[PDB]
Amino acid sequence: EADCGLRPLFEKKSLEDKTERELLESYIDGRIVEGSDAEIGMSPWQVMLFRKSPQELLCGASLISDRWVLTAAHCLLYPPWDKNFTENDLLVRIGKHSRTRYERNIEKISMLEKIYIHPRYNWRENLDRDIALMKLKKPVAFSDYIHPVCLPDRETAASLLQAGYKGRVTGWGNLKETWTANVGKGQPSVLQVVNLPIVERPVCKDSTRIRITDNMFCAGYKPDEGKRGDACEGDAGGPFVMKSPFNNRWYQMGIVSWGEGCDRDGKYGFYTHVFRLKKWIQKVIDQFG
Repeated sequence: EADCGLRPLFEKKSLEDKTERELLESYIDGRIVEGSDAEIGMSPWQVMLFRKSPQELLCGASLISDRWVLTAAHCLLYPPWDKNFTENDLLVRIGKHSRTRYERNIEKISMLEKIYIHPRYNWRENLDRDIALMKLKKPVAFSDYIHPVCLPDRETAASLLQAGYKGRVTGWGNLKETWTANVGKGQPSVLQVVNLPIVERPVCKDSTRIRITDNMFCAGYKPDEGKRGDACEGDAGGPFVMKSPFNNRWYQMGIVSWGEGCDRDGKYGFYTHVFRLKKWIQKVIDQFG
């Protein structure tokens, strides 16, 4: 993807968003509250996986080219919950900021041609290879609000995905909505952004009963600080992104995965490691586009 990861309303316009410098510096402020309303056009690869009937937000996703959308497999297929969505059940909504308003002349609604789930996706013993691709029926036109994210290459994967570096999750709080014990305050009105540090793998593992496979990584703050920046702000299947200081581009390093730990503890988010599964992603795009 030639133009990926450069945002029309930011990089292309010589503007920076309110916290990208903090990401690039790996800076963790002493402040408590990290989550906030996203700025317009800040995440133009953001996608809503929407149910046709009844009309509801199912999951998040990301735009990786004019015909391809990336998401988590469990958003589409989870047999223990009698979950199996077919192409005809779903729509994708691209270019959105408002959670609920139809954003006429800004958002685009696309139909699905075909769903592809990782052949080695596992839900039986534990969740693993939690990744899926969706091919759109028609190419989406890019705009100021609609633009694809980059996927990492080998060297970008190794240099960016390190403990203590900071990434970013954006979404409409679908993870919290799915997994919350109690609906306190509702879902957010507007796309949300939170920056989160990558966590050391042994620290992740000791925090949870859920198995952290090698195809997963984790991000978030130590329970110690009373921080109100939370992974739950993202949507299952949505993007975890990092900006490269090498080429100024945004790369999707992770996919928001299983959210069972979005009760209380201040707990780490789990993400599918995108580069580890890239051989499959690239094969599908290259062969079945």
